[PDB]
Amino acid sequence: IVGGKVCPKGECPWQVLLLVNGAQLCGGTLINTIWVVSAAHCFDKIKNWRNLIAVLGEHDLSEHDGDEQSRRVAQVIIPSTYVPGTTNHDIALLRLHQPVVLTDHVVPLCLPERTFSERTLAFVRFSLVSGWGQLLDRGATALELMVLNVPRLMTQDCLQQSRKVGDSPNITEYMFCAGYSDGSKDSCKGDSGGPHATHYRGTWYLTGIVSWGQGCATVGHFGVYTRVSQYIEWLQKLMRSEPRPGVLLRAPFP
Amino acid sequence: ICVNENGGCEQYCSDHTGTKRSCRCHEGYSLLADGVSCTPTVEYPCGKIPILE
Ligand SMILES: CCOc1cc(OCC)c(F)c([C@@H](Nc2ccc(C(=N)N)c(O)c2)C(=O)NS(=O)(=O)c2cccc(N)c2)c1
Ligand SMILES: [Ca+2]
Ligand SMILES: [Ca+2]
Repeated sequence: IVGGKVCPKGECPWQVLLLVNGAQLCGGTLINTIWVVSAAHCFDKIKNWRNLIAVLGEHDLSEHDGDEQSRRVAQVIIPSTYVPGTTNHDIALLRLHQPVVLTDHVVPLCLPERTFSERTLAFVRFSLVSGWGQLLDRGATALELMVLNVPRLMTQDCLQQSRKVGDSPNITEYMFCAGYSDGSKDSCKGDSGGPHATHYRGTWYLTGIVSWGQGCATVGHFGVYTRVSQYIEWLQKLMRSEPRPGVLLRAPFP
Repeated sequence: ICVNENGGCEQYCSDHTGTKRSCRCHEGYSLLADGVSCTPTVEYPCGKIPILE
C-alpha cells in the first residue's frame, strides 16, 4: 500500500495473508469461517499447492502475538474464463482445510447480494484497500498491515482521466478503477488479492479485489480492481458445493 | 424502490411490485420490526469491527 497508514491492530479483521513456503504471496479476504476470496493471478506460478498457507489475525510480520491463525488451503477455485498472464476475471475462491475461529481479531467481511452491490455499494465513493505490499513503487514491503482510503471512478471517467498507453490492458466490466492520479496513493503488487471494502450504514462489504495497475501510484493512472459484484452468484453456488479432490479447480463462469 | 436509497433498507432489498418491498439481512443478523433495520444475532457478525463496536 503506497501513501496509506498502519491499519490499527484488529481494525482490518477480514484481511488474509497468503504464504507459499513461508514467503508472502498475496492478500485475501475472509468471507466466512472457511472461505477466502483472493485474486486468480496470485496462483499463476504455484507448483505445489501443499505449500500454500492462509493466515488470519495477522498484523505485524516480525512477531507472533497469539492472535494469528494459520490454515492449509484445501481448494483454489478459479473462473473458467480466467487466462493466466492476462487481466480479465481476476478472482479466486479458496476453501480452508479447517475453519478459522472468529475472535476480536478474525472476522469475515460481508459478501453482498449482487443487487445491493450494484444499486447501492457501487455508488459509495470511498472504500478501504489493505495489505502488506510495497510501500512505494519498487520499494520494500510493509511489516505492519497497511490500509488506504480510495475513491471509485466510473470506467468512462477512469479512461478519460488516465494517460493512454500502447500495450495497456483494457478495463472490462469485470473491473473498476479506484485511487488517485497524482502519484501519491495506491495499492501495489504485494497487496494483490486483498480487499477493497465498502462501508454502508454501519457495516462493511466486499466490493473489489486488488488486481492490477500500470505501476503503483503512477502519475496519470489509477489502481484497477476486480468488480466483485459480477461474481456473487458464481461464488455463492461454489460455497454450497462439496469439496472435490485436487486443489486447483476451474469452475464454469457464468 | 430498491434502486432509490436502497429502498430504505439497512442491508438487502427486494422489489415485489410497484408498491411493495421486502428488506433482508445477511446471515448473523435479524430484521427488526421497522422492516428495514438489521441487528446482530451472533458475537462476530460479518462486516463489523469488534474493537470499535
Ligand atoms: C491480473 C493481474 O495482472 C497484473 C498486471 C500488471 O501489469 C500489467 C501491465 C501488474 F503489475 C500486476 C501486479 N499486481 C498489481 C496490483 C495492483 C497494482 C496497483 N497499481 N494498484 C499494480 O500496479 C500491480 C502483479 O501481481 N505482478 S506480478 O509480476 O506479481 C504477476 C504475477 C502473476 C500474474 C500477473 N499478471 C502478474 C498484475
Ligand atoms: Ca504477527
Ligand atoms: Ca472452529
